[PDB]
Amino acid sequence: NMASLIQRIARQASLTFRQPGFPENLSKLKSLLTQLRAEDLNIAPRKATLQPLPPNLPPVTYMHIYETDGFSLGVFLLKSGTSIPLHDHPGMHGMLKVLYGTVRISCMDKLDPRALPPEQQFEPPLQPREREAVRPGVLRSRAEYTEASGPCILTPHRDNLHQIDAVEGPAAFLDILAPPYDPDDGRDCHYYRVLEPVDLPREVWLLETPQADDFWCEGEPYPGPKVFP
Amino acid sequence: YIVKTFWKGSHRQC
Ligand SMILES: [Cl-]
Ligand SMILES: [Co+2]
Repeated sequence: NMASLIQRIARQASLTFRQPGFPENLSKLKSLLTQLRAEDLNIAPRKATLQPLPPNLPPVTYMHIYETDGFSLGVFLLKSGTSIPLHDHPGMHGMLKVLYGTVRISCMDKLDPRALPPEQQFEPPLQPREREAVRPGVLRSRAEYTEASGPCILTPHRDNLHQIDAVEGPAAFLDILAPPYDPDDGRDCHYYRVLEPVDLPREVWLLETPQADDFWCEGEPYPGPKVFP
Repeated sequence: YIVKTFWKGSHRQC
């Protein structure tokens, strides 16, 4: 009979991400994500431990639900006080929906490339190779989102960089990426720092940076209804 | 170690 909501989300993601028809399909996908709750995935909301995080445990974990050539579908689970650092989604669309907790999502884009003015100074100061590499960007928004918020969308050309901070305890979100990342095809995940020199939208300076030493994501089992071909 | 993932690209999973 009636398929599970997560199966319906996967089915609709496949139809949307395989052009006329795209906006209507994306709207339907957003409406399905709006209805999704953590209990529909058998994920109980996680609350703070109030203990420090030991060095051998990741700050973030990921449950994979499904992927096709057109999209990837899963859940990121952030522990208290953690962040997913600022990163891009080259050539991709993304849709996320908060399942529990509160996250602060900062949304940014790279701009067109203009060079850093010679006298510009930063705190902390930049090394010479960093001064050569910094590029202009725009900070478009920075707001808090909960399960009562709508889904958040990004596209290849707008809000393509985002940072996600767990606010006042653990949080989790469902994420759809379309197409998935593919490093062997020029679609990798790059990380950035926004720099403080010495009102939104507002121009910022962006520095591409390696994955942070204290950030990584481990898989954990997905407990909810399964998506079937 | 580095793993190619659908969901975080070339990811250092450690
Ligand atoms: Cl925690
Ligand atoms: Co992302």
